[PDB]
Amino acid sequence: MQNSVIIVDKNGRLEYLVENPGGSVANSKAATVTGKLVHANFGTKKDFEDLYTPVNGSIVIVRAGKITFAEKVANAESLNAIGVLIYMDQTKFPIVNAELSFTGKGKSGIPVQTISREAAEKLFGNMEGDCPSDWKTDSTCRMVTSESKNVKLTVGG
Ligand code: NA
Ligand code: NA
Repeated sequence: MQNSVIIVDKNGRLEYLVENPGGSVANSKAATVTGKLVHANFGTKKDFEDLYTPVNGSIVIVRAGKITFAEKVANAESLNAIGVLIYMDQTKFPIVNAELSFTGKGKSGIPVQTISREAAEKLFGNMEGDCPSDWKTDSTCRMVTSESKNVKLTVGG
C-alpha cells in the first residue's frame, strides 16, 4: 500500500527518505501529511497531559504498548494531531499485523503508520530535546523535530 516516511527540509529543496514501511496499519486513513513530529511516549492520556509541546497540527510518534493502537490514535485525533507514527523501542524488527479497531469499524481520521526502530532512530537524529528519564527508553529518543525539519508521512490506499 506504498507507505513512506520522509524528512523534508523547510528550505523546500532537501528531503531524506526515512523508510517505506512494507507493513500497513489496517483501517488507517490513506493520505499524506506534513508537519512537526512530536514524541508522545506511549500515547496514553496521561502522556499527552504531561507533554509540553502542543500536538495540534503536528505528527505524533508513540511507542507500542500499554494501550491499543486505536486508543493512541484516538487520543492523538482528539488533540488535533495530523498523523501518527508507531514504533517498538525494544526491537529492530517491524510491527506486524498492525490494526486499528474503532467504533463503527471505520478508519482513523488521520494517517497512521508503523515504522521500524531504525526508522524512529533516524527521525530522532533530526529531532531535539532529550526524552524524560522516566520514559525508560533508549538514549537516542528525542522529543520534537528541529525548526528546519518537518516529517512527511504518506499512507497509501
Ligand atoms: Na519542527
Ligand atoms: Na486500549
